[PDB]
Amino acid sequence: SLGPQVAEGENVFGVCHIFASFNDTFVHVTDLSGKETICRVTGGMKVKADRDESSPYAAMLAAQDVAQRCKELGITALHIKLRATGGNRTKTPGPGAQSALRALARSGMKIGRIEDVTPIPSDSTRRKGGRRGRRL
Amino acid sequence: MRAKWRKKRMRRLKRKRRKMRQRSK
Amino acid sequence: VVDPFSKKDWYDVKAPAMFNIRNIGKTLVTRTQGTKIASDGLKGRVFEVSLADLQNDEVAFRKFKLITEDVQGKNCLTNFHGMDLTRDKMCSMVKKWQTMIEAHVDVKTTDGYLLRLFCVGFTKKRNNQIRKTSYAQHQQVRQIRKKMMEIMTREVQTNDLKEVVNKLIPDSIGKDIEKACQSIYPLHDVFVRKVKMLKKPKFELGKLMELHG
Amino acid sequence: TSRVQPIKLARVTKVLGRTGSQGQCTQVRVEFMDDTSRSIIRNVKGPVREGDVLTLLESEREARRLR
Amino acid sequence: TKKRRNNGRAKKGRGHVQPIRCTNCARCVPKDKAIKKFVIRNIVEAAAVRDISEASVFDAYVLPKLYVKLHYCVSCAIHSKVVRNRSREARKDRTPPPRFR
RNA sequence: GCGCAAGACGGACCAGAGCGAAAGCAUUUGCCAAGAAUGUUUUCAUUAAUCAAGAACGAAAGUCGGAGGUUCGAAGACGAUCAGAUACCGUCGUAGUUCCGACCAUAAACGAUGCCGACCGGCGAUGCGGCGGCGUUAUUCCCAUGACCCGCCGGGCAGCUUCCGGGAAACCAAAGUCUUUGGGUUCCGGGGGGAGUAUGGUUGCAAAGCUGAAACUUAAAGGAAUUUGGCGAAGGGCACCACC
RNA sequence: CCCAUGAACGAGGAAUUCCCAGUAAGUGCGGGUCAUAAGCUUGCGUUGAUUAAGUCCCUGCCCUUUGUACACACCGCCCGU
RNA sequence: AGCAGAGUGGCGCAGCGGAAGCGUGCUGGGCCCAUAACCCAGAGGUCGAUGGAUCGAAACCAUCCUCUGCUACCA
Ligand SMILES: [Zn+2]
Repeated sequence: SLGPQVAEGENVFGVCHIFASFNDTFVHVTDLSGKETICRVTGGMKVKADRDESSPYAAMLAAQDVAQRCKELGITALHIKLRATGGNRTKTPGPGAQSALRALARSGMKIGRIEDVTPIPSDSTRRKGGRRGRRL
Repeated sequence: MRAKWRKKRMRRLKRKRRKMRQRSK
Repeated sequence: VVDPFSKKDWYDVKAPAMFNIRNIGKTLVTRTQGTKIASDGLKGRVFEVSLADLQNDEVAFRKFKLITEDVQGKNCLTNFHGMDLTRDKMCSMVKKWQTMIEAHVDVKTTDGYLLRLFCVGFTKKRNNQIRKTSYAQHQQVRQIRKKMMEIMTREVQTNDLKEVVNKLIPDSIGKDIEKACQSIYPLHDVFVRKVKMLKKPKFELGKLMELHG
Repeated sequence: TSRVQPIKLARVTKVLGRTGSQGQCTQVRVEFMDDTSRSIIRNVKGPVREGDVLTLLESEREARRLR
Repeated sequence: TKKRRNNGRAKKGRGHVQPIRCTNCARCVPKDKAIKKFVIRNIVEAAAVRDISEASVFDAYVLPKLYVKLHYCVSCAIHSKVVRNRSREARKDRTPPPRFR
């Protein structure tokens, strides 16, 4: 918890993978390589209602919790790596990333380079469902 | 009914007629 | 229940000698205990860094991959592993009413670095062009692909690793292509998009000494 | 929770159209007093005026639509 | 009767095009029949731009965009109100709706 | 986050664009074979058009014998929804989906519009081949070539307007040149049901394919377009016999 | 009219009515029926508020476009064991 | 003939000290133009019986009765 780094002159970088879908949000922060984690909280950690766990407020609360964890641990700067569901399902990010980014910026956590890293397919396998789709 | 499923039940009637024709020999 | 993060020691990683900024960042690892050593745990690790935060105030949409091999004690040295382009710029190149030509060559340097390069070029709409088409025939596409093949093959086998990397810091291969290939069809958006490592030779420490000073 | 958010009070600048299923809510454009440069949109219940200052329990959310 | 001069699509001398899938649905739709939406939008629209720019390490930073292509079936396009029905004389208009903002 | 293994598919580029008799065809390179259009002061000289018998190709699904089975997923096992739900929804999952080899010959196989030939308004673009012409680029001179601009010629997919003309109208530059009725030629329909049904023949391992009635019953069944009402259709306004 | 008799009823389930200014509500007085005559109705006066200046979510209405196998007009028409 | 289970609203069932409920059936009302679904309310109870402990038992104590699980006419 104690380290010989310079606070005023420079800063410490990590990366944070924000995976947001239409069912859940994932605010995961690691080191610069991504091999070694820092803290991982999700939209199920803050709200116990299973209706809206991909809600913006749950993602906001999880982002404030992981920002407090990185502040008490000693991480000052973050590189945002945004992610959707990917694959053959969808490409639009979920309704938690917009609140999660603003909650990460509002807490005093400095933001470096932001990027969308989602799995894009070059015509992968068949999507779940019939030929006529899911009729509702 | 539409023509598709009326056609299908006609084919099933044809099938049953064919088996009773072959087993009624 | 005890906190596992009290047994973490911060490290430092250093870029190779072709980069002006030497310090890349800090990483942490569990404290060593018995059989598993912390030097082995930093053996396979890849960092995804950008060019504008590594060389100087250059373009900011080119990313490099760097892998460590050895640790000198709170100090790690890395070597080049691959090059890839930032997604938003790359999908901003692709638009409708134009054609794009791809190529791929397995070529290797003077040492045992077997590479795999990918180049993409986009057709230029002329300044006084009224036609919205800006299309090209298939044999022109084949000739442009052959010419880009010869250009990105020729500038590799006579060069070592350092000169190839210093060539990759600007888009000099792309400028040489769009100067060479504009006799057939003019191009406006030409860069090399991906460089891969397939085979790696034996690790001896002289290269890792002279590639960091 | 385990965190006491300090209460901030904000004054409106312009009233928008009335949102909600029955039209009982109203979109307003509030602005903060500790730094008079920030403008966000909040959902209010009840009649509001121009220059009417409102209390805010939280200052982090944004206004959603009628749904 | 014949509703349109074409068949609501762009197939004239082909007879077969490659089918694609919907985004809202999973319905197999031909490529020239589906409604296309090449949308351009930012990560942060108009409220978090000042919060990102005031908490950024770098000065004079451009904000990246989202470039995705949406493929819609006809029922999913009407139900999401992407396109709406028109009059018989106004059906023949082929220009896109004008943009202002 | 680092690699390994298997199988499927070729996004954005991708358009009322191209090729093919149709079904159909989208990573790179190499080999073989075929073809339309353009160009020609080249060659044979009527060798042509449509076609009973006969013959090739023919989506998906289905069948037989192998390999392989990643994803999806008829039947099936469940969880909810519901008065009921063996349905819409969700988790698994069998044949099949993939390739080889042998079968059947079926689609809204549609442009719901057979093939050849002639004539009959324009307009601006598109793909190919050819021709002419101010100019710019491949770094400043010349020539030809590729890349743009201005116009034409022939063929092809198309688009806009039209009291040419036609039709029941929707609409059509062909669905026109038709009572002022004849250019040549093949297939095919005489009110709606029974019915693509019974039987006979024939093909096939099977599923089934082709040919194909009658008895009886019926005064309507249909096509286009207009005016009302009704939409768990859309877009604007209103009401305390509506709500907040 | 007089004296006795002093029951249910402890703020009411599902649902539903009326109204926004001298208004709702409380409170009494006239007229109609009337030989005997108001718990109803029509008028009148006194006291006198809460909330809101909006919406199309419910129940419906007006206009335009579109769809229809409906026209005794969706409370319509229609398929099968 | 010998040991155990059950005895509770028309029917089946939960219960063991401070204390009559459930699913179902019946009747009535609302919702709708009306019916069916849906909602609400109620009637319907010697808790099989006897005497006792306990301030107080449907339950605790001893007995009998009714229907079942096992031995079976055991001289
Ligand atoms: Zn869909």
